[PDB]
Amino acid sequence: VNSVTISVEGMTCNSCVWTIEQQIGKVNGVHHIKVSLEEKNATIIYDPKLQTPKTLQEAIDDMGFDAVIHNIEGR
Amino acid sequence: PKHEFSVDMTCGGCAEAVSRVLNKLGGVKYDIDLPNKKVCIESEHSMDTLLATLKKTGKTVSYLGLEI
Ligand SMILES: [Cu+2]
Ligand SMILES: [Cu+2]
Ligand SMILES: [Pt+2]
Ligand SMILES: [Pt+2]
Repeated sequence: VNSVTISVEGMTCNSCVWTIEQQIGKVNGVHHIKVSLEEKNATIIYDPKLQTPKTLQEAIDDMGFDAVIHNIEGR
Repeated sequence: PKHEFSVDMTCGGCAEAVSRVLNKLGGVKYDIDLPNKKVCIESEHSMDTLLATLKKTGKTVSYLGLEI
């Protein structure tokens, strides 16, 4: 499993993080997601034969938050 | 045509997401009331797609009818 860091503009309060967190977590292949208001991003651990940094990016973008890929990490 | 939806909007950031999914569907002119948790869309798009657009927010939406 790999790790992507998508930066996210437009998170203001916790309802925002929660919303983003609780539905991108429902997504399959997503092992783990942790969204941060402070540096305004999400970190996702994920099963790579299920999702790609672009599929996860687009999932967030379709929610009305502007998501752009910052860091891919893996082996 | 002026349809009217209920969208649970907690924060101001929640309301910014509604105007984005709307702006990307295009061909709408909207006004989002954050206190009253309501959206009105004037659009030739079908009620069913305008509905479908607004639940991409993750927020529970619902159709109240027309104004118009
Ligand atoms: Cu918020
Ligand atoms: Cu919000
Ligand atoms: Pt808030
Ligand atoms: Pt109106």
